[PDB]
Amino acid sequence: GLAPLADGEKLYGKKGSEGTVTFTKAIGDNAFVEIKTGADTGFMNGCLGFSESIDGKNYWVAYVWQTKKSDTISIDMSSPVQIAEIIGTETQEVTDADTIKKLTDKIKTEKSALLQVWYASDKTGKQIDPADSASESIEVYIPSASADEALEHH
Amino acid sequence: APLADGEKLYGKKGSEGTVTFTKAIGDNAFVEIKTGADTGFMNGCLGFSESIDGKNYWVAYVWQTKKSDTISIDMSSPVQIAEIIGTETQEVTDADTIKKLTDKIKTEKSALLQVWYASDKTGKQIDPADSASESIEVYIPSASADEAL
Repeated sequence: GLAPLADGEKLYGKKGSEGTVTFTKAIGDNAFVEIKTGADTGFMNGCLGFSESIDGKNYWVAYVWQTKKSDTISIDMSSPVQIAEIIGTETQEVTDADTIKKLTDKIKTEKSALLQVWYASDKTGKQIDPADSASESIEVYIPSASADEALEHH
Repeated sequence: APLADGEKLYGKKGSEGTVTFTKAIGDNAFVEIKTGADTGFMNGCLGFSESIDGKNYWVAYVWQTKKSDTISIDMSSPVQIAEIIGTETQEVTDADTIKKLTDKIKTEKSALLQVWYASDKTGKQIDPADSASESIEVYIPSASADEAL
C-alpha cells in the first residue's frame, strides 16, 4: 500500500493549529503526504514527526520527505530516518535496532503526527521563508479500512 | 534572564507552527509557556533551516519545562544540527559549519515553534503535545532593550 490511492480510499487527517495532524484511527504502516507546490517553488523538504517515551527515556522520531513538484509522497512508517533520545536539553542519536523497532511499533499505533515543512527554495535556488509559503496546500492521509483489506488479501 | 512587558517584541504565530518577527531574531529568543493544569512535562524546539554551498541543513534549539515559565534560548548554542541528504540525515559536528549556520539564523525573521512531547502529572503522554499548554509565545528583546548592551 505504497501507491497513492483513489479519492474514495483516502482517510485524511485533520490539521490542528500548530503543525499537528490527527486521524480518527491509528496511522498504521503507510502515510501519504500530498503537496501542491507554489508556481515558483523548486524544492521543499520537511517531516512527519513523533515522540515516544520508553523505560523513562524520551525520543523524537522524524520521517523526512522532499519534493521538487506537486506530488504525493508515500511514507513507510517502518522506515524513520532520524531518531534521537532527548536528555534534558541535549540530544543523542539512536542506532539500536531494537529500540528503533520498538519506536516504530508504537508510532504505528498513534493517531496524530507533527507535520513540519522545514526548508524550501525557489526556481533560482533562493530560500523561501517561511518554508510553508512555498506550498499552496499540504495534507496527509492514510488508507481507508477498505483499502487496507484489499491490500492484504492480495 | 526574564524581561519586562514593554521590552518584549513578540512574534506572530502562523497557523502552521511558524513564528514571524518584524526584525531579525538576533542573539536571544525567549519561549514563554503557560502549562495546562495537569501538565507535568513538555519539550520541543525552535527550528530553522539554511543552505550553504549547495548543502541543506536543519537546526533545532531544544527547550523543556515542568511548569509555566520563560525559557531563554541562546541562538549561538543550537543542540541538534543535521545535513539533510535526500531523505537521509547526517549529524553535524564541524564547529565551523555550525558557526556559519548560527550567523545566518541570527538574521532570520522567522522560526519554527514545535512542541514535540508532553506528559501529564501521572507521567502519561498528552497527545497532541501542544494540548498540554494553554499558551506558547515567543519574543525577542526590543531595540531599546538591546541598546542596553
